[PDB]
Amino acid sequence: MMQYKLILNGKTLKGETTTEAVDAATAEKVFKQYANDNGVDGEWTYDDATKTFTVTE
Repeated sequence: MMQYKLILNGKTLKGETTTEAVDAATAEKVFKQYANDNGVDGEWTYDDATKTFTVTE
């Protein structure tokens, strides 16, 4: 049950993407760097209940 829709928080920036990783920790470095690559800094948010990762600025 790896997530399939990575939802980025953006006011005028919207999209989704999907990739594979070796494990959750390995995916963390990529996902956080991808938020940084968008000019988004903030705490990482996750809901196991829905299997989604959101960046709370």
